[PDB]
Amino acid sequence: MKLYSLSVLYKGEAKVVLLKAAYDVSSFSFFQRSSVQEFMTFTSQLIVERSSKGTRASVKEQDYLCHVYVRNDSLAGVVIADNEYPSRVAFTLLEKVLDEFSKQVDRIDWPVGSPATIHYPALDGHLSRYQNPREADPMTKVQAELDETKIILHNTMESLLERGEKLDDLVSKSEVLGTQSKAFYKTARKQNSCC
Amino acid sequence: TPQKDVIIKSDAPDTLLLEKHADYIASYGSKKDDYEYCMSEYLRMSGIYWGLTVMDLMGQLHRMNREEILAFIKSCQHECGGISASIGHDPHLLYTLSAVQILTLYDSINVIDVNKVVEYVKGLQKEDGSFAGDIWGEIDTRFSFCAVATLALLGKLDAINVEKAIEFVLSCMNFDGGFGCRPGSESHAGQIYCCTGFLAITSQLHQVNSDLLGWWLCERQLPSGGLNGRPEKLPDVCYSWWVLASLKIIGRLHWIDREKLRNFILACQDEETGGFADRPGDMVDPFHTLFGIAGLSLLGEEQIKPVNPVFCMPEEVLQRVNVQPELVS
Amino acid sequence: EEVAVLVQRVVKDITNAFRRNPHIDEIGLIPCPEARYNRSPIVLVENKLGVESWCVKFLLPYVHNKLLLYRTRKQWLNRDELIDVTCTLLLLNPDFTTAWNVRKELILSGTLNPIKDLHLGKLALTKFPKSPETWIHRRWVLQQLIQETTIPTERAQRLIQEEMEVCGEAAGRYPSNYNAWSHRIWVLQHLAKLDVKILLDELSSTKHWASMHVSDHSGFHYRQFLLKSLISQTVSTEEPRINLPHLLEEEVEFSTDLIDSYPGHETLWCHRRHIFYLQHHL
Ligand SMILES: *C/C=C(\C)CC/C=C(\C)CC/C=C(\C)CCC=C(C)C
Ligand SMILES: *C/C=C(\C)CC/C=C(\C)CCC=C(C)C
Repeated sequence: MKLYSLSVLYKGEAKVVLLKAAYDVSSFSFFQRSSVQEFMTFTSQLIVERSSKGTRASVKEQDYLCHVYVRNDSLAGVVIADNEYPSRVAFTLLEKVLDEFSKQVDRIDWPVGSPATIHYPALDGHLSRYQNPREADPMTKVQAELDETKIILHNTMESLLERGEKLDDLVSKSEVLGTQSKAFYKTARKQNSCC
Repeated sequence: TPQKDVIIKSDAPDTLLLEKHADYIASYGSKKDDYEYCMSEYLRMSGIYWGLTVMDLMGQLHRMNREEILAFIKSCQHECGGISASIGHDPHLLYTLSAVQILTLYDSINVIDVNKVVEYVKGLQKEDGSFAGDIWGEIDTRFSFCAVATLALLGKLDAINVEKAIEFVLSCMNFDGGFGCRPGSESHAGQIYCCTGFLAITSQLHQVNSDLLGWWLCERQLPSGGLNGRPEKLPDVCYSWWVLASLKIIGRLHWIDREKLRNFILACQDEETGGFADRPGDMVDPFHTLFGIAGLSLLGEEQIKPVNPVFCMPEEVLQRVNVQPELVS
Repeated sequence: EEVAVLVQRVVKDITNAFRRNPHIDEIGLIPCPEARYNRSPIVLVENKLGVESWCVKFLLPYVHNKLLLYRTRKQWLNRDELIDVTCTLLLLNPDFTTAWNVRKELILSGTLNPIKDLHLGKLALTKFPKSPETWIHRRWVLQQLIQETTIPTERAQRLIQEEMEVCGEAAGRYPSNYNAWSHRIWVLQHLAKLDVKILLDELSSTKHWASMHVSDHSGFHYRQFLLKSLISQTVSTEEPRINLPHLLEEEVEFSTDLIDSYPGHETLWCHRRHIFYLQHHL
């Protein structure tokens, strides 16, 4: 039961913009925390780049689970959790943030938003509170009209890409990922245990 | 959220690449990588065993350097009789079994002082009938298996206290019907293999509830078709040996889902390099390559030699040494 | 090459890193393609110890081959040198059984202090939290701390509580860490002798951990072990008698409260299923 990433984006026509994000890379190994955080940023953006307006989806990876909510007004919000964390509570958190986000930040600052320009300090407050769902608020108003079970599932994040689109060419080309993060993906040194 | 399990893709392999597997094992270690060698040298002897057995199962054992390996094994025997994982390393019951298994495949157990091996194994049994890994006294049910498996291949089972050895293993049986490493341990498919293999050798399969244990083992199969070792664990191809071999011993192999498991194992192949990974799309290694092939052989793959569920060796090899434990009909 | 002195420098950098900072939490690997000029690959930030990846391909086989030469009596090493090499060797590959066995001989000869090995394994279990041989060696070290020659001694409970911490942290780094929980169980059997008090404290503290790791069957088995051991001991400290059917009904309630909250996890299903077996057999 862990929450890794929680960010609010804006899907423009040209590019996808990062507005505000909250992270919790405490569970990971110390010297890898820097790289991991960059991947969760690179992931969240890539999900929105393949997500249509007014749709909910849950991209699944090995031991990691991403949940995306792109509204009609192209205001995207992505939460990244583990396999244990329930999807229903994930989308519930995504909704209560995107509603309080338009309340504090105007809609004209969205297409030209930036993590240093947008004023929203309520992300770290929620990410740390929604860690244990047995301690989160019981918003039944949101969950009532939340799930139509139209949440599209993906076995990997390859399903979002094209037919001949290689994910490795999306990692080493990205400007979000650092030079040590690009290597960290290539020099992943695929896991060994149970030998 | 869905159950923790893999999803087999359509472009995933669905055809047995028997030739590319032979090439992978043959060209393994050919690259002069000092780092990888040192990292895995602590179990190199067992690594040889995995490599040779999977080649023999495909009838390509001749592609391996017989002489060079036989020299390596003779160098790995120590004064106490035990065989180490590699030259210089300390002797251990694990690699003692691996070495004997290799020598049996090559029909050359005389390269090693057989009498000393028996003495080494005998001197690992405790008063409670348990067995230690080495002289440092680590107790595990794996060592109870490695002991009798070694002695059986040498025709020296009666050397140890058989009655007391069986007494200890049965004390490791949990209420769910499974076995652990020690009394009071969590049931583990790998540990179950050792104990069921032990009781098969010591002719005590009547002490096993085939229905209860077989039920526990069939619960390892996931919707993908793959098998795991414990509840809510990702499917693994190596467990397609540990589980299946146990089932075949207790006579409950027919309960398993043949085709779905087969399609999982084949999906863990590498179309480019060859060999098996633990899951489809991961790095391959000789370890998972053997148990992938061995698993298919148990399922009835006709392109692969029939493998003995107890010793994990080609049946024709165990026919020559007259060591084939009676299983549950 | 220059690797002979570039590496021999590192084994001192690591040894000196421990003298400088006794309170080191974890060790880790730092992604680094090539060496930095006159900068040791051993990076000490805060309480963390970092090893740049460029040196690993050189550092390990040097130390690896050095121990083997010592083991085969092809090259002599000082007992101080022997401790230093085995230390850096096991931080890179704790599964190397022989290196652990060498340290066993040092401990048994009186050269090495057993506590130093506990702390060594503790650090190794941060990068390799599931390493079998590490847990195996730990049991031998602990067994030597009882053979020095009813409720166990105060120093024993200090060691036991220390074992509960490392088994817990190793269980948090890797999901369903069998070897970690198996060691935690082994401790309660030989170090604690199934002490009724410690069993309860372990049952209480780990109740929260289970709620945050519902798919961890190894952790829930530990719960089963604690309960199953309490039944064996009970045939103040006499209240668990009436609490014995109460703890079992508390556990099945706690499990049901999780299945209703987090459906799908067969561990929770298997856990309750195992609890039923305990209630039916009394
Ligand atoms: C992930 C799987 C692991 C870590 C191994 C599981 C298997 C176990 C615990 C049993 C080990 C059996 C041994 C060592 C006997 C030798 C092996 C064969 C004869 C196949
Ligand atoms: C589990 C780790 C593995 C399988 C890597 C080590 C493999 C070997 C050592 C086998 C090499 C020897 C031959 C191919 C004969």
